[PDB]
Amino acid sequence: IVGGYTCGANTVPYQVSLNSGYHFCGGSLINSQWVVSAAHCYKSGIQVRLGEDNINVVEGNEQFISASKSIVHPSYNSNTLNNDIMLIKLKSAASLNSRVASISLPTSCASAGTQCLISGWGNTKSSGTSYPDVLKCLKAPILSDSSCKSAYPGQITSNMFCAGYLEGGKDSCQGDSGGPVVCSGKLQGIVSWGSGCAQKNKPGVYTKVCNYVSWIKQTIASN
Ligand SMILES: N=C(N)c1ccc(O)c(Oc2cc(C(=O)O)cc(Oc3cccc(-c4ncc[nH]4)c3)n2)c1
Ligand SMILES: [Ca+2]
Ligand SMILES: [Ca+2]
Repeated sequence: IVGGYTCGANTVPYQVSLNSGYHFCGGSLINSQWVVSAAHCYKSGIQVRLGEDNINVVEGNEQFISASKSIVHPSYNSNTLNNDIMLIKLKSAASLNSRVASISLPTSCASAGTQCLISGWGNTKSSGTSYPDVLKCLKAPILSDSSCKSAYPGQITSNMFCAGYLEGGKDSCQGDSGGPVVCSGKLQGIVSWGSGCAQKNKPGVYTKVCNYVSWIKQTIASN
């Protein structure tokens, strides 16, 4: 996250860190046994870290649980990043408390202009590299589809939305992938891709969650 602020320990209780010996992607807890992340974050041997603030310090409210099953969306296309969403089932149920909570699925899509909260442990520099140890937050509006498509001709599908600022300076970035985009209390997006970070006229691109609720609900119920 570029140009955001320190969230504060456990202010985003549904935020998950995917670890394979190090942090490599964010995720969202949707219930005691399931996590939603981006398909491009798929790896074998994932450990889900819940209740995290500083990812390099054991602060006391963490739960570390291995993944038993990973399910990449059936139509995920690694070339276009169309349908960039995956579900991760935990080995054992997480213990929900004030620091570890689930986020609800939307009952409808959100309008352009709606303010969202994006969070992650990704790079905080526009051009350069600096990774934070603590969770970073950013408030950003969903952009009109026409501005999204104008920034990335021929690359935006109906399963994607842009959020951010056209003027640059504030965005998600490498390390934030798979992380939540919450608008009006519902998970509306997943950090997917971009062109650089916080660059002018290059907003962040996010998986549009509202198109996947029946797939999510049906998949979890059968696994
Ligand atoms: N500014 C952001 N909001 C943002 C969010 C997450 C990131 O990881 C990110 O940074 C990057 C970094 C690269 C890279 O170094 O190769 C690729 C990428 O997008 C890709 C990667 C792979 C494919 C594509 C692609 N294919 C066709 C459309 N887009 C884009 N995103 C930026
Ligand atoms: Ca801390
Ligand atoms: Ca920690």
